[PDB]
Amino acid sequence: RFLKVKNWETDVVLTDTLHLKSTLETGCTEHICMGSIMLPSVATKDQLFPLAKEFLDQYYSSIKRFGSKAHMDRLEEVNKEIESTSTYQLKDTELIYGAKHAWRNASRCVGRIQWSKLQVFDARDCTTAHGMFNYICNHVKYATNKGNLRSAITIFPQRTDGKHDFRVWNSQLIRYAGYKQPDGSTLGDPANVQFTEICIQQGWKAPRGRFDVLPLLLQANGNDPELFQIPPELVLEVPIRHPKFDWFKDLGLKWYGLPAVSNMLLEIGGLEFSACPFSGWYMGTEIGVRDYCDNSRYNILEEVAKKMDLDMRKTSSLWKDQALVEINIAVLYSFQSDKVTIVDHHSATESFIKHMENEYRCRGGCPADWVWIVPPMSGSITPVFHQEMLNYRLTPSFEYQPDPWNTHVWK
Ligand code: HEM
Ligand SMILES: CNCc1cncc(-c2cc(C)cc(N)n2)c1
Ligand SMILES: C[C@H](O)[C@H](O)[C@H]1CNc2nc(N)[nH]c(=O)c2N1
Ligand SMILES: [Zn+2]
Repeated sequence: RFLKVKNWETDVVLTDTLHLKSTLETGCTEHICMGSIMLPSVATKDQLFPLAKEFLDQYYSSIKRFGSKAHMDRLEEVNKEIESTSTYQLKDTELIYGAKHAWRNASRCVGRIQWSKLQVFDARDCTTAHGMFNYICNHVKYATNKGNLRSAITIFPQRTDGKHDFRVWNSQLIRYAGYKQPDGSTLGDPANVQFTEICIQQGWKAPRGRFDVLPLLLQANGNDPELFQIPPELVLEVPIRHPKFDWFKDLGLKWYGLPAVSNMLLEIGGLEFSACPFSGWYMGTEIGVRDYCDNSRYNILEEVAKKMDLDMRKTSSLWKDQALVEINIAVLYSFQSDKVTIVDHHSATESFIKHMENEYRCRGGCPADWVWIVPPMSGSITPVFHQEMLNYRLTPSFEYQPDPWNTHVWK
């Protein structure tokens, strides 16, 4: 009931009691484990006060004023507003606390050592998609900070009825376009081929190339979404060159500096923020391994093996592995030489072990998804591979949510 997690590289053990505060369900049962299932499984007023109370209790606990006068009054105050409105509004302080802890609780995030350094942009006074575009542009410019990337989150108005939803239809604020081809293949990013087509459906004029930044599709107050182009001076990009292979430039690769997830749902005190784009900085492997070498993404192991002079006939020549490493030395070196913040998977996973230590000490645990924390290359030479991790669902949290075009009642 007060479980132990072991590290099998250092023999360090830590005791988790934080999982006791866990509320939501994981997908696993006593007889089945779903730890590798990617996305395992209107809100009313009865359900809403426990969530408000549970959240307010931990917020007031956090400012070292649990159960004080200000707490019990805000408790009463929010209850009265859940009577009056069948919902309620967060204080600016509560919104920042909730957002920061939604990140802190993100068990799939290897970057949470930074969780308390999050810039929260309150966009709950937004009303149109144009306002969203403007808030998002300010977010992009801020979080980029000329390459000295700064983590940030912009929080659009909370869901009310359900048919009035603020949504960023993009899965990330900055993604490259994906166009299928007349010969059945794909240019750009195959992940975004549907979304690239939805933008064309809503009128986007596509410069059908590779690294064509997509336009924002922003839905405000449940209205049909509208297209907006992020001013290209706001989209910082890193040309990928290798520090050894001067044929790397001829590959002609580049990636954007700002990883900014825009399709998830922020839950705070039972309130649901359907549009809450949030950004940090990249870990090299996200670009160099997944974005570039996933079979259904850019799929570049092909050419990088070629220009390196590698035996590609035999599977066991590990030509794939060898070209994969050069690609990630190149992503890293390109970002570093440009002063664009990036972290390598060794430094990032070392910090997460350190972060885990701090969480178990001053918090009693750290929910963690091994399947997602372990980097997608060189897993066992990073320390998180050898670290047992308990996964559980704390709130405030970031949740997945349906793609908007599957759910939206158009017009
Ligand atoms: C500051 C530097 C950060 C680093 C190095 C980092 C690193 C990562 C990485 C590598 C992933 C895996 C993404 C994937 O494999 O698709 C991830 C997931 C995630 N990150 Fe962090 N991140 C950072 C900032 C943030 C911030 C600012 C937030 C929220 C405020 C956040 C919340 C999340 C969430 C919710 C996920 C899992 C959702 C998903 O992508 O499926 N991260 N992070
Ligand atoms: C399913 N996850 C989507 C995704 C794709 N690319 C990048 C990220 C990401 C997001 C953030 C905040 C930081 C980071 N270092 N990376 C998330
Ligand atoms: C099947 C498996 O759950 C799925 O491929 C997961 C594995 N671990 C991952 N880990 C990260 N960081 N990102 C991912 O997209 C995935 N995909
Ligand atoms: Zn399990």
